[PDB]
Amino acid sequence: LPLYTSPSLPNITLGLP
Amino acid sequence: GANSLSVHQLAAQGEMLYLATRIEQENVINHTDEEGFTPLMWAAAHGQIAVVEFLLQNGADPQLLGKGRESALSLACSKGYTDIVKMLLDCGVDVNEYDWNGGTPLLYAVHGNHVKCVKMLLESGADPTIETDSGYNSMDLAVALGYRSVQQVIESHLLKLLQNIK
Ligand SMILES: [Cl-]
Ligand code: NA
Ligand code: NA
Repeated sequence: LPLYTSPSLPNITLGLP
Repeated sequence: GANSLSVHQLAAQGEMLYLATRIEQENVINHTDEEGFTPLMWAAAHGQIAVVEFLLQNGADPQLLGKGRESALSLACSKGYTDIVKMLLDCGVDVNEYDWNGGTPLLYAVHGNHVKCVKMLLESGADPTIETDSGYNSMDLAVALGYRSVQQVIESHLLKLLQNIK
């Protein structure tokens, strides 16, 4: 079956969102 | 068929023979999905070395970007897929490619604590002074996250590059 893990880049920020 | 895998799935799952069949049947080697991703990006994101190699040998474009300006290189760097990063660099891609977050391949390699990728990127001209949207560069990230070996690699590179400090 298909993989549901679509390509993604993480959140790389520092400090508060 | 209705439940046949897409070209992106064939690449992500390492289904070399079926992928080879599909890209011969239709011009889909660079086909973009609903997020803008190519088969190469799916293969790179899933660490499928043989498929990345096969796609590049068959002329897949490693410079394309997804809707978030994701590149095969940044996807591989974020996951620490050193051999895939090497193949993409050997192709000729932009090592400082920005995405819509201001991320670059080096920033993702630093974030993931992937020292071999960091080394390789720097050797290929990755700029550790490029900043995220929030204004932090690769050095800043390596320090903030406590990734000391990564920090050392970056700092040693900068020391050699800078001509105002010996
Ligand atoms: Cl790899
Ligand atoms: Na090339
Ligand atoms: Na120097």
